Amino acid sequence: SLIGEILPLSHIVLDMEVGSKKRLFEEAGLLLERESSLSHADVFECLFAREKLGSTGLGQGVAIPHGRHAGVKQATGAFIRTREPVGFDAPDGKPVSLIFILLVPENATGEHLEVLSKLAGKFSQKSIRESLMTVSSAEEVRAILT
Repeated sequence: SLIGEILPLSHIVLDMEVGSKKRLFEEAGLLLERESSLSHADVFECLFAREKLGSTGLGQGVAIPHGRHAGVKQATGAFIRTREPVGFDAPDGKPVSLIFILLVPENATGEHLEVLSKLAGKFSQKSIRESLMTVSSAEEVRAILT
């Protein structure tokens, strides 16, 4: 529901050429920059402070990098489809091509676990991951993710 107001078409990338996970994270800071009240450097540190604890990869080419910060007052996200898979240090050893990033304010945690939990559910389905890997438009991506 709120996933829709959090993922506009302007926050979706369909064919990003990226070589490293570090690179992927830098590009994310840029996408979520300022519209989150934070500089891309701060958005980056926030996502990496968490990735530090361990890979946010869910297994099977999917991942959900995320972070919280007192400066964020409204949840915001983005979706990335890589041209080539990226070594994500995932739980099953396979690289990732589908990345959903989420930046949340530091307040309504419980509600956030909901968004993450629901998303993971969608990603656990083979046919959903297969669609996200073939659809041509960003609108199709949104339709599937919602």
